[PDB]
Amino acid sequence: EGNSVAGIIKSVNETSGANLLSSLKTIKAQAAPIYPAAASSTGYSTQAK
Amino acid sequence: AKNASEVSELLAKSLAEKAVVTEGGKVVEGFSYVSKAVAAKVIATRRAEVHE
Repeated sequence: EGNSVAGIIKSVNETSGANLLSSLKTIKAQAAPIYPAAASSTGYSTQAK
Repeated sequence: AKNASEVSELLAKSLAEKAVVTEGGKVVEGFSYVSKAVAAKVIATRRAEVHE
């Protein structure tokens, strides 16, 4: 997993000027960090039990 | 005969696009010129790529 600024630099450099400003939210969301979503609970684990 | 106007402007355009130059009426052998529309197209593509 390379660093996301070089991903931004590469993903901006290989885009034509006609579809740069359309593609900007895609590069903004491709390099936003992962905040993992709330998975299903299955509560009271073995050490809590 | 109702496209005679178009074949006439086609003759005039094909003669004008291959227009050769003359210095003193004698035709210049091997003369290439870059126009002003060509130079402005070169300027416009260079400006567009530096702006992108």
